[PDB]
Amino acid sequence: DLRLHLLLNTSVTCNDGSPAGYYLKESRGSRRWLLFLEGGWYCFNRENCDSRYDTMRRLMSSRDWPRTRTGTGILSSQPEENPYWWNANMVFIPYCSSDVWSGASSKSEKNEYAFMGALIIQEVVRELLGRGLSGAKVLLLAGSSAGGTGVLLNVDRVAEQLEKLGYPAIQVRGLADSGWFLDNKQYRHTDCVDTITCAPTEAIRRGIRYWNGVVPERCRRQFQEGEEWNCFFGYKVYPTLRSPVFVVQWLFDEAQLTVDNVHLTGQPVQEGLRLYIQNLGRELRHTLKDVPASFAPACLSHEIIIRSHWTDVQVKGTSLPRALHCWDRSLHTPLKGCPVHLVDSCPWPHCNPSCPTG
Ligand SMILES: *[C@@H]1O[C@H](CO)[C@@H](O)[C@H](O)[C@H]1NC(C)=O
Ligand SMILES: O=C(O)[C@@H]1CCN(c2ccccc2)C1
Repeated sequence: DLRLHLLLNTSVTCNDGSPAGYYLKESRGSRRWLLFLEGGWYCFNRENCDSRYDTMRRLMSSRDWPRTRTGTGILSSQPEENPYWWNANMVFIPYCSSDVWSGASSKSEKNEYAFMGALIIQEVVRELLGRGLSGAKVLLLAGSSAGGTGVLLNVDRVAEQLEKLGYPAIQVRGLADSGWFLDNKQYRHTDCVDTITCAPTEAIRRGIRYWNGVVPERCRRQFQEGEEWNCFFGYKVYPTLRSPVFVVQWLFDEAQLTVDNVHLTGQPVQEGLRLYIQNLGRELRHTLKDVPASFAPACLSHEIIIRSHWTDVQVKGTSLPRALHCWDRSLHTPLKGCPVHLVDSCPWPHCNPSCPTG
């Protein structure tokens, strides 16, 4: 249902220099726009992006992008699959910058790759205005995993872009899915080699210099020069944002456990690992105590909002599509039977019976 449009500005490129783009399915009756940021980890050094270019080149190049994409989950136009925003204008921005959407550089005779993730977002927004976005009432910038962190990094930058362009009426909002990470200690130590096993703290420290990534303004002014890597972590950057942001985060995100060098696959879970996993879930719940619009089930899973069965998980008897709807009403204090702060308290993966089974 979603049609590919490569960016008309040819200089806003993927990692290999091929043009970036976006998939679009218009809904001319609706004033609502969903711009989804794809995820897909990252690469924080040259001789490791090359490995990514060999087996994950679709995340670094638009050469072989399909002309058409199917909208799933919150990007679906069917009420059965998306009871929340099925009538909205759908935009899927493919992740081809490998920079957690923070780059604003350009490939040259001194850089192998281009990291323009932040420039991709603003250019898509720029080119969407002439295709109906100028009439929008709500622009919800959503994303999963790396895209979810990209939302936190870019939602204020999009709001200010629409304001400088002369669109004060467009309410820019954020939906950050599975991009709320902790810079915690690993369960077992590894050296930072390879993307999936490197500790979260050291991954971003290496990455942000390598991509020359940018961070939201007020967050940069708190941590200042050399410490902007702090702003890639939700519990640090979220208090500095001005746009309304809904946070969706599994309490036991598989990617968070991966960068922590945790592998729940074999029966014996010793008391040391049990303590680590329980403390991890406790710490994540604590970072969300002051996030008024949040959805955090106690599940071991990865991503939600573009999975076809995202309507099934419940926290305290409320599904995410309903929680997202109550969030809409809050922005039209607590509502009558329409909760927006939904954080599980039980301390072990799958203690919520509605957790995804597979
Ligand atoms: C295209 O995007 C690049 C990257 O930011 C920018 O420098 C350039 O001014 C843009 N060109 C046009 C015509 O918008
Ligand atoms: O699943 C993914 O896309 C990646 C897993 C680790 N990520 C991350 C870590 C720390 C800060 C921000 C992002 C994003």
